[PDB]
Amino acid sequence: GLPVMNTPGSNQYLTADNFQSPCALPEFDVTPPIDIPGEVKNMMELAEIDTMIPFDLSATKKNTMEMYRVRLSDKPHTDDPILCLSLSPASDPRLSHTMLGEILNYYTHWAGSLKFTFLFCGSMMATGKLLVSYAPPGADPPKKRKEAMLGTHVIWDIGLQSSCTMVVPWISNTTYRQTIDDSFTEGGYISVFYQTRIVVPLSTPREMDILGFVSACNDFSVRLLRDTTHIEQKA
Amino acid sequence: DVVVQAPTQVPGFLGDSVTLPCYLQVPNMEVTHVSQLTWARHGESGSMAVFHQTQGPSYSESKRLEFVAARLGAELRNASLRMFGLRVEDEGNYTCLFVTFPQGSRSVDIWLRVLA
Amino acid sequence: GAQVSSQKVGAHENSNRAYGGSTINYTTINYYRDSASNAASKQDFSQDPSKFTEPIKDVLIKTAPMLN
Amino acid sequence: AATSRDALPNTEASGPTHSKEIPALTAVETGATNPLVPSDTVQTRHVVQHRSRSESSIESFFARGACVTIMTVDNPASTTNKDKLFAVWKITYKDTVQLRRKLEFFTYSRFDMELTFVVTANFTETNNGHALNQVYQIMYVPPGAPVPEKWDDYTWQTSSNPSIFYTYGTAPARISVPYVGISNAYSHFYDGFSKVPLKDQSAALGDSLYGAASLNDFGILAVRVVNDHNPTKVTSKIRVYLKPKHIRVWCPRPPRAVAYYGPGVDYKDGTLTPLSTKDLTTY
Amino acid sequence: ACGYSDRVLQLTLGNSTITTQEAANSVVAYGRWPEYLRDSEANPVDQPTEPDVAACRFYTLDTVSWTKESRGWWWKLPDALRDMGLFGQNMYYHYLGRSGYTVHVQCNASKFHQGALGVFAVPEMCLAGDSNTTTMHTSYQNANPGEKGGTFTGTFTPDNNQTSPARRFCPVDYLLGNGTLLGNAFVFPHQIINLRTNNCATLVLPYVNSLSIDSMVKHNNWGIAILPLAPLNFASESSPEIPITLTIAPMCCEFNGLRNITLPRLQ
Amino acid sequence: YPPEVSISGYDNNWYLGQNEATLTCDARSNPEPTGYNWSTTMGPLPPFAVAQGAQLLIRPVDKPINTTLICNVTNALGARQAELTVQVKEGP
Amino acid sequence: LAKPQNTAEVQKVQLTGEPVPMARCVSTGGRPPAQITWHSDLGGMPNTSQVPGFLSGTVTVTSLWILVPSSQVDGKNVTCKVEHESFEKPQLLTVNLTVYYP
Ligand SMILES: *[C@@H]1O[C@H](CO[C@@H]2O[C@@H](C)[C@@H](O)[C@@H](O)[C@@H]2O)[C@@H](O[C@@H]2O[C@H](CO)[C@@H](O[C@@H]3O[C@H](CO)[C@@H](O)[C@H](O[C@H]4O[C@H](CO)[C@@H](O)[C@H](O)[C@@H]4O)[C@@H]3O)[C@H](O)[C@H]2NC(C)=O)[C@H](O)[C@H]1NC(C)=O
Ligand SMILES: *[C@@H]1O[C@H](CO[C@@H]2O[C@@H](C)[C@@H](O)[C@@H](O)[C@@H]2O)[C@@H](O[C@@H]2O[C@H](CO)[C@@H](O[C@@H]3O[C@H](CO)[C@@H](O)[C@H](O)[C@@H]3O)[C@H](O)[C@H]2NC(C)=O)[C@H](O)[C@H]1NC(C)=O
Ligand SMILES: *[C@@H]1O[C@H](CO)[C@@H](O[C@@H]2O[C@H](CO)[C@@H](O[C@@H]3O[C@H](CO)[C@@H](O)[C@H](O)[C@@H]3O)[C@H](O)[C@H]2NC(C)=O)[C@H](O)[C@H]1NC(C)=O
Ligand SMILES: *[C@@H]1O[C@H](CO)[C@@H](O[C@@H]2O[C@H](CO)[C@@H](O[C@@H]3O[C@H](CO)[C@@H](O)[C@H](O)[C@@H]3O)[C@H](O)[C@H]2NC(C)=O)[C@H](O)[C@H]1NC(C)=O
Ligand SMILES: *[C@@H]1O[C@H](CO)[C@@H](O[C@@H]2O[C@H](CO)[C@@H](O)[C@H](O)[C@H]2NC(C)=O)[C@H](O)[C@H]1NC(C)=O
Ligand SMILES: *[C@@H]1O[C@H](CO)[C@@H](O[C@@H]2O[C@H](CO)[C@@H](O)[C@H](O)[C@H]2NC(C)=O)[C@H](O)[C@H]1NC(C)=O
Ligand SMILES: CCCCCCCCCCCCCCCC(=O)O
Ligand SMILES: *[C@@H]1O[C@H](CO)[C@@H](O)[C@H](O)[C@H]1NC(C)=O
Repeated sequence: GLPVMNTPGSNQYLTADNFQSPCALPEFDVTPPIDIPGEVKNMMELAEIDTMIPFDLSATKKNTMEMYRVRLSDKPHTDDPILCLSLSPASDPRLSHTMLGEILNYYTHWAGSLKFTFLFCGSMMATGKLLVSYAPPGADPPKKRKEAMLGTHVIWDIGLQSSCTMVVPWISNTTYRQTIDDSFTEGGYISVFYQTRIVVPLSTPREMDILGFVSACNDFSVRLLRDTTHIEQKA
Repeated sequence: DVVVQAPTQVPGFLGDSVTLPCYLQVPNMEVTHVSQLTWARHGESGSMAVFHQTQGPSYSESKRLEFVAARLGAELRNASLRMFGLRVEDEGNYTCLFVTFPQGSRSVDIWLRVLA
Repeated sequence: GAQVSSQKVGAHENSNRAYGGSTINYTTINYYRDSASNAASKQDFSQDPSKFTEPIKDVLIKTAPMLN
Repeated sequence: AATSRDALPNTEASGPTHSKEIPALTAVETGATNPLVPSDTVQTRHVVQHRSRSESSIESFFARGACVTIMTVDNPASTTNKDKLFAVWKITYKDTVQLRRKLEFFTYSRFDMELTFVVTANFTETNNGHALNQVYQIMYVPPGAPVPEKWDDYTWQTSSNPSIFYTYGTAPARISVPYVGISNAYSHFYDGFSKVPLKDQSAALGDSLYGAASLNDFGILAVRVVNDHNPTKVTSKIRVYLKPKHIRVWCPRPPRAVAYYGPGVDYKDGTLTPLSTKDLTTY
Repeated sequence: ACGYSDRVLQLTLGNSTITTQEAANSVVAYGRWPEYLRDSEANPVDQPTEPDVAACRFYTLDTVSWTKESRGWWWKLPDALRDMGLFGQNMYYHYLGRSGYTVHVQCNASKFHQGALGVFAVPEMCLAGDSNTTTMHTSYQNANPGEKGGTFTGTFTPDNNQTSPARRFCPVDYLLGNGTLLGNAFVFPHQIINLRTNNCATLVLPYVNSLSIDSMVKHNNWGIAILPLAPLNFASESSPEIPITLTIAPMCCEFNGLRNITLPRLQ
Repeated sequence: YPPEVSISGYDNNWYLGQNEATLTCDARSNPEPTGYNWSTTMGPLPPFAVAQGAQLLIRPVDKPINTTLICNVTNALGARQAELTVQVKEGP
Repeated sequence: LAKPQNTAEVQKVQLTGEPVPMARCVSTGGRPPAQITWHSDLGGMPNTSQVPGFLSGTVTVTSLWILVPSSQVDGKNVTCKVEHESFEKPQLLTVNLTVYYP
């Protein structure tokens, strides 16, 4: 026979291998495909779809429809935050269960730009300007508009175009970040502030909600496939 | 064997603060390297407080939780965690795990009974 | 009946008379009649996400008002 | 012609702007996501992009064997009151949760299936007696074929069912199967019933389970230790690993967010709180 | 120039027309307009019935009412249209059928009202049952409400009557009635009716299935789920109400396997 | 509560020419009683029985008498009373 | 859990024919709710009830001790026992019954 010599790896079984193997149903008459609408070619296509962020995970709002609603009101201008979130898309509790977060929990590494879009759901008569901010890491996390305003930000004017997008540009020391909370690959801080204040006329609701969405940009990628901690089977 | 050491129940005072004790017994016969330690609420899609050998601490809301003993650089044994301002919604079963090597990860459950 | 294809080289060894540079190819020969027996080629295509990101009947021009 | 391993688009340099072009403003009511890149809202430098999405192609996301079941069998003494245990498993990816959750990012799929079998054995009675190397028969019994009732009845003749005879201690067994669905794609979700209840018929006669159909009845695997009874009992386990290869998928879905509860989408009380507490203005 | 606008649309199918002056563009699910079954994908060989304008026209279902306590509503297709004119008759006279749809959800209010409805079209919208002792037990009758649809709830309530089980769905709102988080439902084709912005949602749905054609009476291809992402509010009233109306037109529907009419057990 | 009244001090063997025996009008009320009043079933107290506040002093008797005695106790809430027939004979 | 603290007063009673509340006990701000029992030489009929407390998850229990009032119980002792898993020991509160009568 041809002289051969077995190497390490022989007879394993590496679950990530990619070998041929004999067919248990030879000459099976396979049913052909039809053109089903909605084919996906790359999990990152799903990551580019906006999904809604559970921003308010307070003890009474978490795991209810209220977790998605960020409440605003027509109160006088303050420089204090409406919301504060860490740019850890697979591990901050507000981002990790969004479609982007749940796909990132099947990978070890992520890279690229992200975007947050906010939808104003008050009445048509309500107006206002808000400031949406991204502060890359390494300094005191912004708790006042004065600091948030020094980082990347969009000042949103509420009006007929109902929604506003802030892009979180890929700004990172490493070429990929970890999909766990990790200081070395930390991503920084997302926050929203009142720029002027919400104003309403009389006979109008003085409190209302905004909804936020996150999605990946076209430069976004992930790697090193891994199991997720988001499902388990006990016994 | 390396075994985690924690009370089965902890009271627990409304509007006060408590320390949840969680400690790693490690028979001086055998060696282990404990990388980090994680407190989690019961089934919260992930952690509430986590300390790391080198990277240090990290909290869900930083203003309300504090690792009592765990100290940066030192060999991690004492996961004891103090949380402030207990309210009713703070009652529950909390897991505390250590991430050792080469044993793996050992964890225990603490009932945090909050009472007034 | 060999299929020869090119590799996308990531880390390149210090070599351009054998490795790193002069396009490194690899070879595949299928051993079975059933195509289900084949390995995956991984030579896959991408597409525009528009059927999910912009499923609106009238074309979106981003510099313009979405509502007009 | 764009392949999964191609480099993503370069960042182009862009400067200051003052105009009626308004990329940042949009309206999500339309159902569209705003296609922005950083040069639409900040100044950018030129960057030659080398990263690619090669590892998140559908094929690569699924290119792994996942455990879908553990089958138990044994080979006891002939003097036992208890019957020799052979195993019967209805083929499915829903007895475990990890592969199931990944496939359920999609509504429909097509793939060839690679099955790999890891077999382990042990003694159970604190005895010193021994056993000789075991051979296992893994028989695929497709719907309609006679399921074995005894470890040694006639069905194990396998004249037509495919069987694998695996020898203990050798490389894990492995076979491939084509896309065998009776539809043009496997349905991960079927919003319907297998029976229409008719007015003119009893309710019992028209009843069926919600979400169930033979779309997914693939038959069973039947496994036995071929060796005759031995005086020292040995118990064995066959772990089955499924890798979907040559895969296409359609219609993306939000992933499972609360614990699985049976083979349908049902959920159980006490498991409905996936999110943890975090204050709105806390980083 | 002429004043054409995203917000102002007219839809005409068969003898029916819809107008809207506060639209937010419209969605074509997965970018695929409805179509008749191509010969290269065909499967039953009998000449199909294609009712065209007799069935491909706007049908309006019974109106529902949105209040501060509403948790959400759901309907299934073709089920919600089973009793609608010649579409319903063609569906029940044939073993097989396929159809796409234009779904138009209507809900107007005022510049002083607020609130936002997520309108989602879900392929194979399997819903969770009410039982913790049996799975996949919702009955055909309870799974198929017809045009009245069903509702979501904020609380899972297990049926404990094992003598005579209710056998119905118990669809929890933040779990999209199916065990997945509602915040991610936006990966399905959708629009949002946010009252300050728009008063309607329009979704054009292709026929979607793992087969070219199937039993409409056994199987719903699409679910429509409407949930309040932001609750209804108005001036400072404690109990505001505004109606929500659904109007749906089948598109490119075709049918095979003609016989006597199906007479289903629906109660 | 209104006064609960009884009269102690009497052992049936009172005789002619004995020494001054004195009965108490025990009453327990809340609040403490404000007024004590001594009278007989016949109207006015017999000469031999001189009232002393909450007590009745029973002098020596020359000739045998019967009177049933009434202690009318007034407290802040109402006024109640108790009865007692008392006999004085010769015997030994 | 949250450590409640507690009160008892006596409700002064006339001589009604009816069984009325003669003493009240109240453990405000309990988590879990406190257990209120009564002990005394003249046992009656305790009616217990509870409103939500202050901090979420707390409960304030208000038990009252109902009896058909009668002269001979005035000035007698009734003890409320508030038991809770946070106390050093079941905490005992004692009231001095009061009945007005002729
Ligand atoms: C903290 O953790 C404790 C520890 O037990 C364990 O963790 C729990 C979170 C839960 O996962 C347990 O299953 C696990 O073992 C929790 O306290 C336990 O809670 C369970 C379930 O709620 C209780 O079960 C009950 O046990 C009673 C006797 O001990 C029994 O009388 C009860 O029977 C009644 O209810 C059952 C359904 O549960 C029903 O079938 C019967 O017909 C009857 O109505 C019931 O079985 C245990 O008492 C608790 N275990 C211990 C060791 O104390 C605790 O809930 C959690 N902390 C908080 C704040 O929730
Ligand atoms: C003090 O009073 C007694 C009598 O005391 C008695 O009880 C009172 C509450 C009144 O109801 C009195 O009427 C009652 O008698 C005087 O002595 C009593 O006198 C009567 C006759 O007037 C006696 O009647 C008798 O009755 C008995 C049966 O009970 C017959 O056997 C007799 O034949 C005779 O009819 C009565 O017995 C007698 N009491 C005694 C204890 O002997 C008494 O006179 C008066 N004090 C004085 C001295 O004036
Ligand atoms: C793990 O570390 C924790 C935190 O350091 C230890 O808990 C607390 O440690 C302090 C100081 O040693 C103990 O207190 C000391 O005791 C008195 C009262 O007994 C106290 O008033 C002073 O603070 C004094 O210094 C305290 O008892 C202890 N708390 C608890 C709940 O145990 C803990 O002891 C360590 N655990 C192990 C297993 O080593
Ligand atoms: C319940 O409480 C009441 C008071 O509100 C108690 O009543 C008091 O009872 C005592 C004797 O038990 C009385 O004291 C005595 O007072 C006299 C003076 O009048 C004094 O000389 C004695 O040395 C003795 O102290 C007291 O007057 C009375 N209080 C009032 C205001 O009338 C009652 O005892 C208590 N009962 C129980 C069962 O605890
Ligand atoms: C305990 O006492 C409460 C309060 O007095 C009682 O609640 C009353 O219930 C009756 C009969 O059902 C009703 O007619 C009254 O309207 C209630 N009164 C009040 C003030 O709410 C209750 O009956 C008692 N409970 C038990 C178990 O005996
Ligand atoms: C009636 O209750 C009172 C309290 O209201 C009891 O008084 C306590 O008595 C003990 C000695 O017996 C003292 O050590 C305490 O200081 C007393 N408490 C107060 C507030 O003064 C009394 O013992 C009880 N008596 C009866 C008969 O039940
Ligand atoms: C001797 C080994 C024979 C192995 C036989 C394999 C039989 C076909 C199994 C089909 C697996 C289907 C996976 C997708 C199921 C679904 O539709 O939900
Ligand atoms: C008792 O004394 C009071 C006080 O003077 C008086 O008014 C009342 O009528 C008396 N009652 C009787 C029955 O003697």
